[PDB]
Amino acid sequence: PEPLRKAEKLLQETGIKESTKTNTLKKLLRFSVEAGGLTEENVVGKLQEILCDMLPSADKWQEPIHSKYIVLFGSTGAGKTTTLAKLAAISMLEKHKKIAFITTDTYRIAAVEQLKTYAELLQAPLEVCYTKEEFQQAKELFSEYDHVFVDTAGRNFKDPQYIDELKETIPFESSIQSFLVLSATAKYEDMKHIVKRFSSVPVNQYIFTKIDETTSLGSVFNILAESKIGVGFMTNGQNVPEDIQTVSPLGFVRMLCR
Amino acid sequence: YDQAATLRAKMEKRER
Ligand SMILES: Nc1nc2c(ncn2[C@@H]2O[C@H](COP(=O)(O)OP(=O)(O)O)[C@@H](O)[C@H]2O)c(=O)[nH]1
Ligand SMILES: [Mg+2]
Repeated sequence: PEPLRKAEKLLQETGIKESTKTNTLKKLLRFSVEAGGLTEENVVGKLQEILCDMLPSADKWQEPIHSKYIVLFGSTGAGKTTTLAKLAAISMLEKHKKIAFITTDTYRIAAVEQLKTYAELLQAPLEVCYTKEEFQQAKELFSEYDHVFVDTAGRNFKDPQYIDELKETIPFESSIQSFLVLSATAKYEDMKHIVKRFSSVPVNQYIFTKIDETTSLGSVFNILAESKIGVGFMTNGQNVPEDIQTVSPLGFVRMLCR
Repeated sequence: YDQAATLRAKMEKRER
């Protein structure tokens, strides 16, 4: 095989899983044998289209912030708080909205200070909530606001009591967009499990963090391929509020291929 | 020097 040896090479460098890698060459080979001739130049194009077709449709990516309540939950240290700040900063400064915070992360030390200092900078109010009732109450106070950004404590969501804890603290009944936050630095086999545990909770979008920190995006692709939802944001550094961005399925696949 | 440096600068400017 000629350029297909090259396509085989690309797929190698992305961290995609073997099954997938293979099945992509199948589709690739199939198409090209039975339909015209592909150059060493034009392979990549076709390759990317094929991969992209395995990801959720674009209308399921880059969902904008509309709902009143914006919740991020996810793994420990993944960057939830930092990302919440960025998101909020955008809502106030760029989009000129009345914003407020709730935090639920009573567990980790200084997590409240952390969000507090952001809320102070942004001159927005902040409620700590230990219970759904307190949360429901907080809702009353913030009824005049446009957006309430809600932070939560990172847990080992492999163990499902924390899924329970979470569900028993957040009212998903509400006008609410919920983002599952995972680190681009995480192992696929790990994320796979997390996403299973989150099955019983209404996640709207993924957020992938620290894409500036990992060598390959294959792991993230692998997750997205087995998912019915797309990615709302990706983060690429520690700086607030600059280091956030959005992507389309194609835009994502381009990143995948270096 | 602070991961929030930029944001801080933006808020200072708003104030102005
Ligand atoms: N390189 C990099 N670091 C990040 C990113 N997002 C967050 N961090 C850092 O990860 C560390 C912990 O983040 P934090 O928001 O406290 O995680 P949380 O427990 O999920 O809320 C902090 O140093 C953040 O500045 C990112 O996109 N890239
Ligand atoms: Mg946090």
